[PDB]
Amino acid sequence: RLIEASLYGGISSAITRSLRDYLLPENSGVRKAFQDMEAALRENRITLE
Amino acid sequence: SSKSVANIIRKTIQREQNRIRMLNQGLQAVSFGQVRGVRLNVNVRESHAI
Amino acid sequence: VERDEVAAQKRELEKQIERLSQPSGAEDSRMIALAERFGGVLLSEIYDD
Repeated sequence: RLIEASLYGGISSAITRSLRDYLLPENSGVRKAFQDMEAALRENRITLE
Repeated sequence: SSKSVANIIRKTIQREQNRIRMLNQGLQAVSFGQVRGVRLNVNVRESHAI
Repeated sequence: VERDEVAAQKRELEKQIERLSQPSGAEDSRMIALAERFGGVLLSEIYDD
């Protein structure tokens, strides 16, 4: 998308729609703590099912 | 719990805002016809701010 | 006996994984609160990048 938008020129519609998806990096720190803390419950629930 | 999570979220938000602000300065005073500058405007949604 | 020995290895592996989790993997049990209770920042977090 980046390359071809540059090739034809103009304000790309697709880039404009998903602006946050392109310009912001995804951060794992906020998440993995809670995945590990959540683990004991997840396993228990799956076992019960 | 609680406050510490809020602090890490706030610091991440602050760092992203600052980096964007740095990128933003490189684009000042670019002349394209009648356009004279470009910016990436970053804001925080209310429903999440509260 | 084989079951229990493998269980011991699995417990060690989870404990090792868990130490590397969050927020910037460290002795997270108390260190996060200790980091904010003074006007300071965790060194390992400064060297995250």
